[PDB]
Amino acid sequence: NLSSQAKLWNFIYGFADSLVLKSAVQLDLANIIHNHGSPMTLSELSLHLPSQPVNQDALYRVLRYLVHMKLFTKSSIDGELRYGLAPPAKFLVKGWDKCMLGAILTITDKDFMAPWHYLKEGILNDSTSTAFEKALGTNIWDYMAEHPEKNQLFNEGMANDTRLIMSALVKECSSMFDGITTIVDVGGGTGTAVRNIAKAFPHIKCTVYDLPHVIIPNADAIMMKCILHDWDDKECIEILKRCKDAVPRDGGKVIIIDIILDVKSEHPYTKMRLTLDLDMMLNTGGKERTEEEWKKLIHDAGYKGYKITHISAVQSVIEAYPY
Amino acid sequence: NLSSQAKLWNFIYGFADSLVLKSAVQLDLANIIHNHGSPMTLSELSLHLPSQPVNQDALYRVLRYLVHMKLFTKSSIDGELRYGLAPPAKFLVKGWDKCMLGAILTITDKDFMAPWHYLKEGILNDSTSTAFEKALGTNIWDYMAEHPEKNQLFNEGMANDTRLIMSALVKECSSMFDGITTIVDVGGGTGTAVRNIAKAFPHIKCTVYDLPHVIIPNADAIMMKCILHDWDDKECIEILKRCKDAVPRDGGKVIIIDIILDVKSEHPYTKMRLTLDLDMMLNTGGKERTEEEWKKLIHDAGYKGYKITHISAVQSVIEAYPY
Ligand SMILES: [K+]
Repeated sequence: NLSSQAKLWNFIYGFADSLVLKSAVQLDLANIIHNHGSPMTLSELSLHLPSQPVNQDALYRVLRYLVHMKLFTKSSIDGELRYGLAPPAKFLVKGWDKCMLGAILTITDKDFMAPWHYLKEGILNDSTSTAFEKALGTNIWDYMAEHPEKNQLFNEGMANDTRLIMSALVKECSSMFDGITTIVDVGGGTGTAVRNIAKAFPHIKCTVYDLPHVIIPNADAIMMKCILHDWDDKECIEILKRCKDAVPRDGGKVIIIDIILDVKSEHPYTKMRLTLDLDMMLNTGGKERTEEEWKKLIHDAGYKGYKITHISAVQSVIEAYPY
Repeated sequence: NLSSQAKLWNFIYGFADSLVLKSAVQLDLANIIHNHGSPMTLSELSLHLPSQPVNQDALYRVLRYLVHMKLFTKSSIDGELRYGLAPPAKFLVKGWDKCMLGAILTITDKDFMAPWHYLKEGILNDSTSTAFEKALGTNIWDYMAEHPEKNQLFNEGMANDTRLIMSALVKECSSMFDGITTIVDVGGGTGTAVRNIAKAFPHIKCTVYDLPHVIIPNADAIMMKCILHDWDDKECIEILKRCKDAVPRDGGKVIIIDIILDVKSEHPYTKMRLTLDLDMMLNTGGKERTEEEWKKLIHDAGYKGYKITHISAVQSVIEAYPY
């Protein structure tokens, strides 16, 4: 009756998955194999590696792990053992929008895992520093500046997540813009994000309004893409109150894009949605809300109701109705 | 069709499981709740914590994660939200042989996870240092000396694993000693381990023989408990050849206790067995062998055959037959 003990053992070693995968991305194993067009032997794979000579044995023991994770395949072809890609590894190949290689390099950076070791000090009072600041002795801004590459990759990461979010929005939720002729994108900075809407719906005038902050505009609809999960309840309701007055009684609305935590859910992203919240707490200081918490914010903002639409992304869409 | 992408996302964040669990052990959440005898509210649990005041919100968000991991329970009792222990958390309670709290504190120590960030340099040649030495700038011996507590816990850990191994051995595999009247425990140091055999089978004379090493004896059977996974093939076969000559043609045998890697296995410990091998490679420099590799060692030692017995432990038992 030891499946119980095994769950826990596997939870203890959950980091081994992260870090084996990290090495596979670092060594770019999946691309190399796909770019090869045919499954590669140990020595063939070895010779494609950045530096030489390679420790075949270490490479073999890591492959065995990747293969057991079911990300890579091991197959006997002729008298040779050849390694291919199991289906999940398509996200380990370059040259398509869902490539996760950057995400991986970022998330599994030793320094970016570091703050997760201060979960206990997050809970016990010592302090006002973020777990990040406690583990690295600087704030992220500073950190990113002193690590411009990590920063560049990180920005490209965020830019790419916005394309994917925006794209699922216009494609999956286009009906949400029916009747709309103007939209204000709050926190849309440059306007790259809203531009997806202007492009898909040329009949809609898209305005960006960033909020002053320390280091309104009228429309049929207001949009907030991943804004609110940064603001606490006070700010969220105020902004949500400004938005009410900015959109028309007759049909106006606010479209919110953010994670909806639902722990009682069997959706595959449930776990990751939870993880993003602890990550929020460790780094930014925001949180991800449950539907009940969204309900209450909206209710406390004087709104009539809301409708949640699920999309092919971590985040969800909340159409919040002011009148 | 995104279960594929979710596996990978969950693999990326596999470390979050390790580190949330780490905080739960650090805060000793499970014991406290069990010692309370009844499920506790946030504030009740908070007041039992080492230092004060506690960040209720951080504690709540970590609990939610633990509860989603199905280690803890969340239940509404009266008008209060109360947290209990899901079955896997029994291993998070003190006072029984299978308590895993020490294991957890050890394995999830930031410094002991550190070497897993050097998997890529394990593969690429720079160097002769262990991943451990590369991440901490010292060897373990030194390290342990400068961290006597971590060392004490670690030793107690190894001592406890030997009790459990030995105990499963005499209880599950007692028939393996039938007919045996003498046994030599190679690498049994003090003799604590073999003493389990002397105690269970008083009719057996138990000798310890440690091997000289830098910083034989005759018996019906020889025993090697977790010796061989440290020696490479050369040494393994030599030792296995000495053992042949030390035990009788008529029934003599060598009993090996060590992990048998079997990647094509649905046994719950398969993953962890793999993980222990990468851990070996990162720290000690040994490896864990597949049955085929054991077969070949034994075959190359001139043995007739072997029999594998599975026991309730990570390791397995190989009776290797010399004649
Ligand atoms: K780490």
